[PDB]
Amino acid sequence: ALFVHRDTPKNNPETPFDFTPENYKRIEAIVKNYPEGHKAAAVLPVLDLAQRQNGWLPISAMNKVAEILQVPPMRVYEVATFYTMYNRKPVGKYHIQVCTTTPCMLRNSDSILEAIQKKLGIKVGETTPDKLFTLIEVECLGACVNAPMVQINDNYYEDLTPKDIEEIIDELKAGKIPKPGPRSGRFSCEPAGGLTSLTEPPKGPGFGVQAG
Amino acid sequence: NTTYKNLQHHDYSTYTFLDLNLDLSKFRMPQPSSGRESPRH
Amino acid sequence: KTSFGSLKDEDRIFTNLYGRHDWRLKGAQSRGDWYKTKEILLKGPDWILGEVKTSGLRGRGGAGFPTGLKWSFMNKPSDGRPKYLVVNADEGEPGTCKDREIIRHDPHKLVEGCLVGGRAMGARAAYIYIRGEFYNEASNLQVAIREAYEAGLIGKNACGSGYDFDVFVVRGAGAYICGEETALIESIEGKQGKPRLKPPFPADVGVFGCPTTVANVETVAVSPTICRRGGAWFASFGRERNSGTKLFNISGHVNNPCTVEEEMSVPLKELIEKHAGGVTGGWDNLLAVIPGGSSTPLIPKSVCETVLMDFDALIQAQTGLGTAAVIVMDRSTDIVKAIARLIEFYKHESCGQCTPCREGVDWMNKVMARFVRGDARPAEIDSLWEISKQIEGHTICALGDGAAWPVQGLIRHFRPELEERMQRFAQQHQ
Amino acid sequence: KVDDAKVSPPKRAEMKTSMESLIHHFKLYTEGYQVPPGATYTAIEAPKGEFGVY
Amino acid sequence: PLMGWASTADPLSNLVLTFSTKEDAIAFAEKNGWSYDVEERKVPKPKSKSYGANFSWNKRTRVSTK
Amino acid sequence: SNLIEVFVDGQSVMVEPGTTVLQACEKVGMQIPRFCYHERLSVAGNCRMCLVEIEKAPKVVAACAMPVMKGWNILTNSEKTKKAREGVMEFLLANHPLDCPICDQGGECDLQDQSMMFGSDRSRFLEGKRAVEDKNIGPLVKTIMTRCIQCTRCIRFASEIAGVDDLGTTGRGNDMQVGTYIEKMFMSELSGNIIDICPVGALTSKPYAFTARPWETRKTESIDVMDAVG
Amino acid sequence: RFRGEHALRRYPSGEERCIACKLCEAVCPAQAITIEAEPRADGSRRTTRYDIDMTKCIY
Ligand SMILES: Cc1cc2nc3c(=O)[nH]c(=O)nc-3n(C[C@H](O)[C@H](O)[C@H](O)COP(=O)(O)O)c2cc1C
Ligand code: SF4
Ligand code: SF4
Ligand code: SF4
Ligand code: SF4
Ligand code: SF4
Ligand code: FES
Ligand code: FES
Repeated sequence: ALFVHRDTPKNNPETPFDFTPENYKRIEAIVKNYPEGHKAAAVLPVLDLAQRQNGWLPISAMNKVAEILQVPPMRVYEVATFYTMYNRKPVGKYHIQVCTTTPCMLRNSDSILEAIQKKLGIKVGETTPDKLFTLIEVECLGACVNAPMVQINDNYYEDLTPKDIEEIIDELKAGKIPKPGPRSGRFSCEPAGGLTSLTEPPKGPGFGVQAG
Repeated sequence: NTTYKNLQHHDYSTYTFLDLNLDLSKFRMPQPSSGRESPRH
Repeated sequence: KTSFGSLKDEDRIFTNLYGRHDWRLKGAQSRGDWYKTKEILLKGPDWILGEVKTSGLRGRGGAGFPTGLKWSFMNKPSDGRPKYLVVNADEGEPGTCKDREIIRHDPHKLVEGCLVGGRAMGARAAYIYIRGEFYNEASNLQVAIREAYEAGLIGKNACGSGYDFDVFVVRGAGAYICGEETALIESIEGKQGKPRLKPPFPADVGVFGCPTTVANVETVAVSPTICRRGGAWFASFGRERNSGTKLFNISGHVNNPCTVEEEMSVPLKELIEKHAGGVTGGWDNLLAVIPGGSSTPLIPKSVCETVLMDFDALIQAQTGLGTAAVIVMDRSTDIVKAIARLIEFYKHESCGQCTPCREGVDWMNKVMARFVRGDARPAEIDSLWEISKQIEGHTICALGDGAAWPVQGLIRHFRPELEERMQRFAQQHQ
Repeated sequence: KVDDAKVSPPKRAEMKTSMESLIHHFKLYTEGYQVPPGATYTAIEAPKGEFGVY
Repeated sequence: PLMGWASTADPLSNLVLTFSTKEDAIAFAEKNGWSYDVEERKVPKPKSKSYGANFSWNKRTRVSTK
Repeated sequence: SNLIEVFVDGQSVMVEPGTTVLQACEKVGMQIPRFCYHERLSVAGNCRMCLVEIEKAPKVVAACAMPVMKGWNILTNSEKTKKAREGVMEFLLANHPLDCPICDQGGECDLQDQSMMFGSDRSRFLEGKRAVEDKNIGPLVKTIMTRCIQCTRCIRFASEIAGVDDLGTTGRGNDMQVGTYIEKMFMSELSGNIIDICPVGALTSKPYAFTARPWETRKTESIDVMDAVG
Repeated sequence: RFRGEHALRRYPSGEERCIACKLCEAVCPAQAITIEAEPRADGSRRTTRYDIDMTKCIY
């Protein structure tokens, strides 16, 4: 599934590219956070920084990181293609991930999936016939107490429903972001009832302590 | 208490994690080297 | 002795499940962080290990390790190689919602726990690995680190005593195998993310060649409270052998699925109905119940109505106890399709060291898809039992076993639905 | 034939589909199946008499 | 000269005499008559190897890809 | 003093610490079937073939990379030993294409010899077996990426001896490819010495490719020329 | 099942069915099969010298 080079345009290094020296100060901070003698531990956060700079990551960034961090570049390509954060097919801004595995399928995933499908038009895994909207489905993301979830770039959406699908994507295509918390009430992982957890405001060290 | 006492996270930008990592760059324990700077030194 | 677990307040361990007074070190000091901890830290390592082995804390993480024995294996003298405490802040086993809640609400008690762990067994610094999908709560932990460093209460010469200790938080990039024990370690080490062999233990070579240990967020978050709270009273919770307090993550076809805090032992019907909603339409409506999440065989109606929730009880009931993902499923869904989606998860996240998990998860993907469509004769399903007994314990990691167990539970309890499914599709093919 | 593909070569459908049949076919017709060491004799009642093979 | 085959004037080209020792080899060669050249037997020297030696904090064996 | 008692099926032998199960069995005369081990290369537990049973051991371990404690006893003919090897053999021969005629190592395979002497016969898995596109690693080494059993012996050889370090694994799970990511050719020293190391017929010789077959060639001692090492 | 002429087949609307895989030399008991292969001018493995010694064939 395109895991070899494929020297397309906006590729075939050196595609012209350069960082910010403020980001080089970040790189020096992360290498400061690691023990010397095993300097190659900075590959994942530095390469995450390269993704947060340039949306889908190209290859000249990886070649520059391999030049800086004194590693042979094939290890950098291994760590690049090994994960799903690091996408090399060209993507855009709104990176919709629909999470669906065990409770998310079991609580109407395909209603949400066909809602996204007939709202965006294009098929899953693909993108729109312009930029900035890439739709993929993914594995578990940790909203297991909720509906099958909608992840946009470092933001969650929980407890959805098809009318909320329509309203959220109306504001997204219009350029408005709602609160990235849950929906259908329950502002945390809550039982929606009348406080089935603790009721009294707790004390702490007033009751049981030891060796104080 | 009937109000979500988070939502100080609600205003996150892109560079917040790495900017915090740069903001805590000081008073560090030296993270000690062992001879070399890399195994392919 | 107690009546096999029935939790009541004023006697919990850790608070702030959802939306409490604030999120601040002021509120953490109101709840009870940083209370007289210097006398706990500055005392002696064997006393901490004795408090562990007296309270009977069980090693969490979905597996069931012994706590104090491993942390006493961590007692090599400090040579010219430091010692690391790797906090596994991940969530595997879909159904989980385990430590997302902790690291969103109460990070400062994890600071308590990692400091107690580093001073406890002789460590030097803690490296936290959080999953890459956790930007919000990881940055909340970052702001908590900035608070604790503006106060400066941990770091060089923490707690006013001569013992430096630092915590370095590293985010992930997305894999189930990052949530493992040793591919965790070599995701920290900047390699590609793949495990090591088990006969080199973390007691000799862990993080780069430092004798390290891997700790769960449940055990870290309980760990200072074990010492400072009631000793041999944490052993008085639930069953005496496996004693503890734990989350319970009830998702599935219930009214408002969520997570709760309880003790160790509980009847499962009391857990499902009397603490978190209840089964939509009736208790007898559901098709099946799975505890554990993904690493656990299934439980039918007549077993889930009565069996108390304990590790050895579930093991001799042929199941694991994972990270409290105790979910249900109604008869309106295709449970074979649910198992096949789990096998699709196993195919999407597995590495390629071991030949058998790779090849077996490929065979189980294609054959469980065929059982969703009901293709062959039941010689195929006993062949699936053959391969599922072939894989077990022939791996490096536990993902091969975790791919073995749901297929095993399916064969052990849901024979006739598969028989009728394959006969239906045989008569439709003809 | 016998129920052992390491003794007899398989037939055409297994040869054209299954992997283990082709591996057994190929090494059975290059090397032949390995035989444990032994100095045996048998004899049959051929119409000429005691036909012995040693 | 008709097929390009390798016609040889050699009876003694395809022989292979299978022995178990070296002294009996010398004895058979002196017994039947001809001369001979002798190679030794060069067993593999066992070397210490370990996965816990493949990993190290302060030694320069680093696979960096596993 | 560093003389460790292990029993091969009951028979005693003295073994240095750090040396594995396999060097003990090579000391007594046994071999264990193996792929990702090689006696003059690095050690990892990838290929899973070398599984073995110890008396009083409910956990079957890979005998390539085990530190040997004092006083073992090793079963090399037991029940679940052969069961585990036949299972793993049925696993390895599923994603391998029917190419044993057109393979160049047909006389000198390893899957073939171990599938005779240690494998099952009546296979399963009626439909599947994906295939992987190749790319030329150079002009001198013919490359088919399909027959790779992903044993990771070429990779560690490159990483520890060749130093070129352009040969890694991409992808995950089933979909793992071996070799080059950036389609760059491999022309360094000892690039011909990967046809002796690849235990299956994946990375084979380009100029030799289809001119002979191993069971028809008689061998003769010779000395290396155009060097000074021999 | 009678065994005479020792012919060769080719593909249905196609070229030479042989590969030069040499199993027929490996099983030919009088060694009448003489095969020296060459790959052709495109790369797919084929032959040069294919010889059935009919004076030696034992059918
Ligand atoms: C396949 C696999 C999955 C795992 N999943 C998790 C997980 O979801 N969460 C976690 O904290 N640890 C997970 N672990 C790691 C172990 O639970 C961890 O090494 C162990 O719990 C640490 O020791 P403890 O008993 O003191 O917690 C997993 C390990 C494996 C091999
Ligand atoms: S069992 Fe599979 S996922 Fe686990 S270490 Fe082996 S190859 Fe990787
Ligand atoms: S390497 Fe593969 S294709 Fe070649 S002979 Fe062996 S099993 Fe057959
Ligand atoms: S190319 Fe050969 S040596 Fe390299 S991993 Fe594949 S089978 Fe092993
Ligand atoms: S070499 Fe012989 S056995 Fe092989 S394909 Fe050609 S004719 Fe058939
Ligand atoms: S003797 Fe004739 S029939 Fe027999 S194997 Fe040789 S060519 Fe074929
Ligand atoms: S499965 Fe969707 S969040 Fe865990
Ligand atoms: S040789 Fe031990 S696993 Fe490959």
